[PDB]
Amino acid sequence: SHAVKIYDTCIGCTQCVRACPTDVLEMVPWDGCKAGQIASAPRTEDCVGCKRCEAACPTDFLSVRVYLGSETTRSMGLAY
Amino acid sequence: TQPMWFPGMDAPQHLKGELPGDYGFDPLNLGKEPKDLEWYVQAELQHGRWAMLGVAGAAAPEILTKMGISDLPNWHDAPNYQGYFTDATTLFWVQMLMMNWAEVRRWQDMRKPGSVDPAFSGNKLPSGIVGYPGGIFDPLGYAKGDLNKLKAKEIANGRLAMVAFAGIMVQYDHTGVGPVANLVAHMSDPAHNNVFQAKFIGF
Amino acid sequence: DDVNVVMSASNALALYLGRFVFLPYQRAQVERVGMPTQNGQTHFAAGDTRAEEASFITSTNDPAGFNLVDVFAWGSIGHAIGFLALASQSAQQML
Amino acid sequence: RPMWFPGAHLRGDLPCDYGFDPLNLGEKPDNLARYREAELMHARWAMMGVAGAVGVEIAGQGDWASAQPAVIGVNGVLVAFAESQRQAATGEARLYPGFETLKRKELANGRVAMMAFFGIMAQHQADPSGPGPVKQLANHLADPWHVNVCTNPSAIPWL
Amino acid sequence: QVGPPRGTMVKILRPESYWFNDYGKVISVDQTGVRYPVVVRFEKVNYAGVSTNNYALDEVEY
Amino acid sequence: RDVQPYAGLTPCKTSKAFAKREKTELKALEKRLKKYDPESAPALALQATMEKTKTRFANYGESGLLCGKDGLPHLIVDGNLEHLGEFAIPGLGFLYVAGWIGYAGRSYIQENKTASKPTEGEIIIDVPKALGLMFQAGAWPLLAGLELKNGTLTAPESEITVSPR
Ligand code: CLA
Ligand code: CLA
Ligand code: CLA
Ligand SMILES: CC(/C=C/C=C(C)/C=C/[C@@]12O[C@]1(C)C[C@@H](O)CC2(C)C)=C\C=C\C=C(C)\C=C\C=C(C)\C=C\[C@@]12O[C@]1(C)C[C@@H](O)CC2(C)C
Ligand SMILES: CC1=C(/C=C/C(C)=C/C=C/C(C)=C/C=C/C=C(C)/C=C/C=C(C)/C=C/C2=C(C)CCCC2(C)C)C(C)(C)CCC1
Ligand code: SF4
Ligand code: SF4
Repeated sequence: SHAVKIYDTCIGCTQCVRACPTDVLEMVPWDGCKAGQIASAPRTEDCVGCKRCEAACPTDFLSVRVYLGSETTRSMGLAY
Repeated sequence: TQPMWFPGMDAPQHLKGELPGDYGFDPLNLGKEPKDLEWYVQAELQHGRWAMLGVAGAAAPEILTKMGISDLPNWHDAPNYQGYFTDATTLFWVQMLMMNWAEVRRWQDMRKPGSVDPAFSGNKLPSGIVGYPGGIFDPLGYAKGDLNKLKAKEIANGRLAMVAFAGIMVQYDHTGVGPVANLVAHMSDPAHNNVFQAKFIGF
Repeated sequence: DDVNVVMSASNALALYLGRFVFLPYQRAQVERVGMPTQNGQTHFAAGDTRAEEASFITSTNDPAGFNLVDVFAWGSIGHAIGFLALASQSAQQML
Repeated sequence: RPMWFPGAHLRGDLPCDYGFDPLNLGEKPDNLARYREAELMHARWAMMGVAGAVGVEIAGQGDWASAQPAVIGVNGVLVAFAESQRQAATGEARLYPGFETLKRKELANGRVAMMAFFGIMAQHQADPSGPGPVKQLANHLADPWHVNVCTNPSAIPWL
Repeated sequence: QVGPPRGTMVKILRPESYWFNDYGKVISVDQTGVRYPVVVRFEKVNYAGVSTNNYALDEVEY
Repeated sequence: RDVQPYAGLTPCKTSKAFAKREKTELKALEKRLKKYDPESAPALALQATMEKTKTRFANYGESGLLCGKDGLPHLIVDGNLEHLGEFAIPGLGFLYVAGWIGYAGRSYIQENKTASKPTEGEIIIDVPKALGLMFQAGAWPLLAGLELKNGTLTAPESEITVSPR
């Protein structure tokens, strides 16, 4: 599957999570930002790689990054 | 508050007025800082003096030829004229050798009047305002009278002579005859020897 | 014999030149310029066993340590100079 | 302080210094020492070669290039030995084997000789190599207003 | 209070930032010991269209 | 003017191939003309075209052009004094005009950058100020020289955004 990494510049705006079409990302408590929450990618196996999270991340440069890797059935988004 | 080129409006801020010739004329704002302003005051001085000499030396062969007391050539073909002591290029290189020294010394004065004669070690230059050295440069040397008036007179005469020299350069470029010949032709038929008959026969 | 005199003399001359004139400079340069090193260590020190330095290159009774490799280098230079001289001379003679 | 024009890394210790460093090549102190010695050697060779060239040019008339043509070996070995010995020494003592104003005037006259030799090189290239530098000087002494550089059509374009 | 005061122009030092080597107004600095407390506002938008983001104290200069 | 041959190119005025070019074109014009009666407007238009061709070929002859084997003028752009009007003088005119355009643009962009909303004025051009800067850009070479000498032509390295590399 692909690799999704969350970096400490995340402000916890949740937009990456709300943008994910496969429920890869989730918000977890975190003291580093003001909002009090950082994203995470537990279900990385379900990442199709559409990079909607990167498009929806406001922080410059991006706090969420998707690195395309080994392609599985789920990553390829195949109904067959 | 000085006499102004455009009486209705007000002079620009960077033109103080004390300059010998400041009539507030700077529509395209080239003045700006005082530093390049000084580079311009000196440039205007040099252009005025050189063009006064230029107009006088481009007229004098013409006046002498037309009066018939010295059959000299026209200023434009003066370089083309043959009979000089040496080849055009030879005397040109000698000329630029002679001018390199004098003009670099003036540049040193432009940069620093104090910085700038070893030929006669007793002969020096009295200290003066930049662009107006005096001393040996004015053997007449009656500056005990009005000064700023005389400087303004030099500047305005220079400005006129430069306009005149550009005008005649264009006139030969459009008629190909001497400037005084152009002048007398305009006297002869004022309504039919003016600019409308200019044709640009040759550059 | 013209070729033999000019050639042998030239080669020996080059040898002597290497032995005394540029020998201190050459040895100073090989002191200043270390052995070739890859990633900060010599080829042999990095594992290139075939880059083991030879032993005959230091076995010399010369006061100035003019080893066999120095002899071969300067003899090559002398042979190059001599044959250049011969070749040029032949050009100037018959061409 | 004598200078290449009134009112303009360089110090008074360097002999015969006149502030002339537009390119600031001698800015670097290390390179400055090399440049000093470089000039020194250049002017020494230029004094000797000016003296040679005037002699050879005039020698049997002709030019310096005219009397120019295994022959290089003898000069090469001796000069290589002398140059290696000069190099191997230390700075500021490698010059004289065995006062200040004499160095000053030496270096000045040298710079004049270097410039003269460069002029010889340029004139020989520019001219068809017929007349030598001394012969060119004699021609200039004959009719300078009509044999100067601008009459030469090779130095300048447009004849 | 730490970091630049509000309203000052700070030069960005983050290499990856779109506004690297550019100047931006400080909106607020968070004093609760967060990693990137410095909120900097920018006249020009990045490729994402945003005009602001967060920086650390060593990622800004004034 | 009479120009010396250069780079194996004879002057167009004395070139037989140039005369052949003129002749050929004029004959083509005549052929085109022949089908029209002289009273009708195409006949006069074609005669005017023939006149224009003749005076063009004449002007190219007198203007010191060098023609080739093909018979068409060839430009000398190495800087030769006899052919400076080919490239140098129009080159100088272009450099002057293009620098005027660029300096008017630079002046307007720098002046509009001080506005409250610079990007709106970027598309809605302030025509009076624009024209003022345009006519001030007549002395572009001077003002550019001032900017170069004062160091304000070029922004310093630190202010410019660069890649992280
Ligand atoms: C020692 C310096 C020196 C001297 C005395 C000469 C002397 C001469 N040169 Mg040579 N020349 C020199 C340096 C020198 N040159 C240099 C450095 C170059 C390379 C740029 C040339 C390139 C050169 C060419 C291509 C030609 C000459 C020619 C000539 C002759 C006449 C024209 C002339 O001098 O203008 C040329 C002069 C220069 C370009 C000046 C160079 C700058 C010097 C080094 C400054 C110092 C000169 C001197 C000491 C100053 C006082 C002069 C005073 C005695 C009158 C004359 C014999 C011409 C000739 O004989 O054929 C027709 C010729 O065609 N020269
Ligand atoms: C019919 C004639 C003709 C036409 C239609 C064009 C059309 C064009 N030229 Mg060309 N050009 C021509 C003749 C022509 N040129 C001739 C005869 C020359 C010789 C001087 C040139 C030399 C030339 C250069 C060197 C350049 C152009 C460029 C351009 C383009 C933009 C020019 C401009 O003014 O933009 C508006 C002007 C600006 C935005 C200002 C930009 C800077 C300008 C182009 C030059 C000013 C800088 C200064 C003088 C230093 C020049 C350095 C140079 C010598 C290397 C445009 C496609 C430019 C281009 O497209 O390159 C990418 C360019 O760089 N032209
Ligand atoms: C303000 C005007 C302006 C100026 C001064 C420059 C200057 C420059 N540009 Mg830029 N450029 C401009 C406008 C300008 N450009 C515009 C409008 C475009 C979009 C088409 C570009 C697109 C562009 C590219 C793609 C490249 C450059 C490059 C360059 C450089 C090479 C020379 C050149 O212009 O050739 C290029 C010239 C052109 C592409 C012609 C376009 C210029 C037009 C004609 C100007 C339009 C504005 C005009 C003045 C009106 C506005 C003002 C008015 C309201 C008063 C130089 C730094 C090159 C570079 O980086 O070189 C190092 C390069 O690769 N430019
Ligand atoms: C002029 C010259 C070098 C000049 C260098 C200059 C001006 C550098 C100046 C600068 O660095 C400064 C100072 C300041 C910096 O900011 C800028 C610049 C401006 C860059 C060297 C001459 C160098 C001249 C030399 C070395 C002269 C050599 C003469 C020799 C060998 C004799 C040869 C002959 O005898 C033979 C071999 C065979 C015979 O047939 C022929 C003859 C001619 C008789
Ligand atoms: C005993 C002794 C001695 C002596 C010694 C000697 C003398 C030695 C020598 C040695 C030698 C004597 C050596 C040699 C060497 C040589 C060589 C090594 C060669 C080489 C060659 C080459 C390399 C070649 C090349 C070429 C060719 C092939 C052809 C072409 C051309 C050329 C030339 C390039 C003494 C007394 C001192 C001391 C004691 C001891
Ligand atoms: S990753 Fe970008 S979007 Fe997802 S939370 Fe952190 S900042 Fe908001
Ligand atoms: S890539 Fe598509 S799927 Fe993988 S995380 Fe970003 S948004 Fe969710």
